[PDB]
Amino acid sequence: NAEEQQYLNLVQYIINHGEDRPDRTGTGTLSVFAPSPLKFSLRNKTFPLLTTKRVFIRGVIEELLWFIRGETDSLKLREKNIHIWDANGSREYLDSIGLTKRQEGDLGPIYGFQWRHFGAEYIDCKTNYIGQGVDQLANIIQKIRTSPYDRRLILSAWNPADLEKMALPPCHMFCQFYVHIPSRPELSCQLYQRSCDMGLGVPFNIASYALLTCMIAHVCDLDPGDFIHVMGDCHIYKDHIEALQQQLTRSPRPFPTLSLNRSITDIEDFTLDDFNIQNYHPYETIKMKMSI
Amino acid sequence: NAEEQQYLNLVQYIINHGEDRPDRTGTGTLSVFAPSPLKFSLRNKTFPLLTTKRVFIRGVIEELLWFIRGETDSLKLREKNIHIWDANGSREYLDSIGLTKRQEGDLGPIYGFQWRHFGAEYIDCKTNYIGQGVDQLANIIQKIRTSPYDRRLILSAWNPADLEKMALPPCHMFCQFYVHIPSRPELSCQLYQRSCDMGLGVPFNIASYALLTCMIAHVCDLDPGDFIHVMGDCHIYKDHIEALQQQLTRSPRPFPTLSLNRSITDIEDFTLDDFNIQNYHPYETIKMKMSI
Ligand SMILES: C#CCN(Cc1ccc2[nH]c(N)nc(=O)c2c1)c1ccc(C(=O)N[C@H](CCC(=O)O)C(=O)O)cc1
Ligand SMILES: O=c1ccn([C@H]2C[C@H](O)[C@@H](COP(=O)(O)O)O2)c(=O)[nH]1
Ligand SMILES: O=c1ccn([C@H]2C[C@H](O)[C@@H](COP(=O)(O)O)O2)c(=O)[nH]1
Repeated sequence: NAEEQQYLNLVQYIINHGEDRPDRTGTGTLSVFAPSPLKFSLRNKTFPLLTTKRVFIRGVIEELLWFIRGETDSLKLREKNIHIWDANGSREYLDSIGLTKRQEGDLGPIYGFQWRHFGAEYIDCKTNYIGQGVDQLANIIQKIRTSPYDRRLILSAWNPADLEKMALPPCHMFCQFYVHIPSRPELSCQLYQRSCDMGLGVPFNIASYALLTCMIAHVCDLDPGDFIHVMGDCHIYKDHIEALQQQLTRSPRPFPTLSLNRSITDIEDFTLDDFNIQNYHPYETIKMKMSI
Repeated sequence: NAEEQQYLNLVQYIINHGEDRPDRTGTGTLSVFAPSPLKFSLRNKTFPLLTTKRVFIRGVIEELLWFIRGETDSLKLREKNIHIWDANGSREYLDSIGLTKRQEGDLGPIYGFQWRHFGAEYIDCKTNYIGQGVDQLANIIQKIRTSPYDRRLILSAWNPADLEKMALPPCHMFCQFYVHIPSRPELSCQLYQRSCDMGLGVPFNIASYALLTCMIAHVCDLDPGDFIHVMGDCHIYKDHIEALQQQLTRSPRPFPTLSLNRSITDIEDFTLDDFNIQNYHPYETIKMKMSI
């Protein structure tokens, strides 16, 4: 796209200029710190769903809703045919990180929970946290309506006071919304990702947050502006270096568009069905492994 | 410089592509959201202390130590003759924001307190919080000491659960550290600043974090790498426009240098005299009016 390309070039930079870092998850990876952020116009309904490799947008949409509901149980993504949180939730893994009395499938006070109940005291993923902690999302929405120029529209998942309790620390830790009014519309979003996995990570989150912006934009009666991905520890797994170059030689197809609704009116009232993506023409999928 | 010059461009870019916006503090501005982050090298003892305008380095130093100590009382900073917090702590401001039962000078759970006592239950800037909350700064130094390639070296002041109790929401909300070991050194730092005042702010913060970075690198035996300033709502106050083209025309003098200590080894044991800044050759100073 020149959008997705800009991303590809980064997939090459981290390769021809990456850094050999011994990885804690125990794996060989190349990495670059704080490279130049990736921008994606969200205009004309365009949705930045990378074409150079089938992205699991089905899990993306499903996981975002899981986030907004403030749910922290992987079992719920399992009940919907999504196993992206099975590992960091395996009874085995919980133990490795000391969470032994924590029941399986309970990811701790991750993303969503912080999004809607920040300060709230976490205690089991099956409890109802209505009224507890601070609801960033609701606030963000409320503000954008009230006074849209606010410079404090911050959605975060990074709670240092609740880290150990988490099955995995907030990877994409927070984002700041901004709305430029014409000379009203243009809801932009710049998020900060501390650790970025270009192969499976970045793409998924690009779409993940592009929707977020679209959803919140939609509900606030705004147009999505652009989306800029800011990354810190950007990295690539060696066991994929080759499975990235063949991709790099691939020509990026134009991004599809996203059509929200049929007057869905709540944000907390979105369903897999209320999201419509048209003209997605990606290349042949590639089984992406990883590490933990 | 081209370091400072890059900054200068950004200042003109805002003037040319800036957006007329109603400022909350009250007075008019021009803002650009998500501009390309400024990088500054700390390589070879260089210190990004802008030269096209005298910078309150002393203000900068005293305030960092103040931060580190986890102090939240402006009065302290006043006993040292700094007045940068006298406003947002004035009796008149506190009430405008509702903290009508807050004794003047009590900024609340801001930067410092969050850095060393995050989870802690703040209450009165004269109380002893020793061992309360999460001591991010301490945990960061430590992880860097043990496992330096940690993708989780985050220091943040943004606590959604405390924002109201604060005299002002964190501006330079957070930063992640990263260390590139050779074939060890390089302690680079990337901070996200939701609201950047290219006028006074940014410059002051480039120094503020440039030092924090050096300082920590110092106690970890590492050498600094570079500094990356990422910014959200980057802007300018009209009442300083004409006041900028004048500066936009000055030729940036090369940055001075920073040599820390005499083996100060803790980050908790620093003082003005431990900071020697060789070769700071800025142009005369420019009186700029804030905006509460
Ligand atoms: C960064 C930061 C923290 N801050 C705090 C802080 C608090 C409220 C604000 N409010 C507004 N409207 N804009 C700001 O940028 C701002 C900054 C100077 C004062 C304060 C901060 C100054 O006066 N700096 C001197 C000039 C005056 C002097 O010599 O004393 C300088 O030259 O640096 C930064 C710089
Ligand atoms: O949305 C996500 C979630 C996880 N990760 C990756 C980043 C790192 O490779 C590892 C997390 O590292 P630490 O939690 O140890 O910091 O998982 C991503 O890239 N994107
Ligand atoms: O280091 C700093 C401290 C904050 N400010 C400014 C930014 C805004 O001018 C104001 C904060 O705007 P609010 O989001 O608080 O309204 O304080 C800076 O630019 N730099």
